[PDB]
Amino acid sequence: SAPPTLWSRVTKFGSGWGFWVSPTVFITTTHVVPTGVKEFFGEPLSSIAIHQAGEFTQFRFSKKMRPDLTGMVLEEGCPEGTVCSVLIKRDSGELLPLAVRMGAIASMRIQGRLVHGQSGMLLLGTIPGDCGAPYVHKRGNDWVVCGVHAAATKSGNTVVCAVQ
Amino acid sequence: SAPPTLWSRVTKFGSGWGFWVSPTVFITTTHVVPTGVKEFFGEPLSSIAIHQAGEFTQFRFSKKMRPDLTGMVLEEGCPEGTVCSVLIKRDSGELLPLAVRMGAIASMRIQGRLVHGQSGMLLLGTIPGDCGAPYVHKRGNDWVVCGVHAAATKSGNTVVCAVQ
Ligand SMILES: CCOC(=O)CC[C@H](C[C@@H]1CCNC1=O)NC(=O)[C@@H](CC(=O)[C@@H](NC(=O)c1cc(C)on1)C(C)C)Cc1ccc(F)cc1
Ligand SMILES: CCOC(=O)CC[C@H](C[C@@H]1CCNC1=O)NC(=O)[C@@H](CC(=O)[C@@H](NC(=O)c1cc(C)on1)C(C)C)Cc1ccc(F)cc1
Repeated sequence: SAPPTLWSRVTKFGSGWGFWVSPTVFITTTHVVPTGVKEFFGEPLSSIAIHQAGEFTQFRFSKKMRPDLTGMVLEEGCPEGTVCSVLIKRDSGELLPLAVRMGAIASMRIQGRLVHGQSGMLLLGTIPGDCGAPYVHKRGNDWVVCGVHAAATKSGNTVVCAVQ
Repeated sequence: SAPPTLWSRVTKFGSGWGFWVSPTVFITTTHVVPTGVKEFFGEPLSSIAIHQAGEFTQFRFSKKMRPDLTGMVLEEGCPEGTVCSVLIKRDSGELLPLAVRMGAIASMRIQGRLVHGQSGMLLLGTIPGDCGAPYVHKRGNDWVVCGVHAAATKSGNTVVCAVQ
């Protein structure tokens, strides 16, 4: 089970969620980012370092936004067969950790866009507001984040996280 | 260390917090409850059974609001000497559990009103926005909630939870 502090990194953002990797680094999927705004979390966009590609968006703020957190390891996906937890927060406050057996890392075309992602099989599914939720796993003594929720098939049995 | 599901019961409400004891029962303190609203969590006030006893307020909703939750043990305070955790969330999303060594249950005047509460000694103090946070402890294998945060002395050393 993921520690409470790890869940506390999952933050409402735009039309979904994002995740604090460190006091200054926030990750989410590109579709949930709000547009037509001049600030994120009260910080002007010109003050934020941004890397956005393949449906993965990373922000690095110029001040400590979550000084309570330790910077954790972000990896580009995980080994095939890893069982990740998708840390889904629902608007009720429910915490819904979904177990996913991860498959291949690949570039895919989803609704006409290039996603650099990893597919996995859900072990009762994700919904539109869940985009941005982190995929995490425990390696030895440390938690690792390796993607953010981006898509699922119509049946709902398969999910895709964007990776960086 | 409280599990994530226990933290997920801590819910922003009014000027502070409240706590889901069960899918239908929500507790908070009287001073946190907002006036001039027509709804709580989308439910009209007239559809909720609201019980106020001194500084303790409980809502019983007529629909399942948190059907993910099991109903837990709500006790009228705890044994003297128990070290509780007060499950405080701060505005950033930071989790700030505070340890409190509990003292006596009593009827005490706080700002002119006789409150049924349990005092304790904090072991980085509490702030106005923390009212309604739950006082919890683990008894054997089960977590127990025994009050909600209501007050603190000017010095900050003594806290009071309202009990029912
Ligand atoms: C701002 C709008 O976007 C959002 O709402 C983000 C939240 C939802 C979450 C989905 C929503 C439902 N269940 C879920 O888990 N995501 C999407 O809708 C994505 C599309 C799908 O999930 C589709 N899946 C595939 O095409 C698909 C193909 C494969 C493989 O896996 N999924 C449909 C389920 C809509 C949006 C998207 C489009 C192009 C991309 F580059 C990347 C993403
Ligand atoms: C609208 C106000 O609502 C709120 O903000 C609720 C949150 C704060 C949290 C305090 C705020 C600061 N640090 C804290 O932890 N609570 C209070 O302010 C309470 C008053 C006190 O804390 C006072 N304490 C005592 O009198 C007192 C006596 C003993 C014993 O312990 N505390 C003062 C700290 C203001 C409000 C109250 C009044 C009459 C009652 F029936 C019962 C409660």
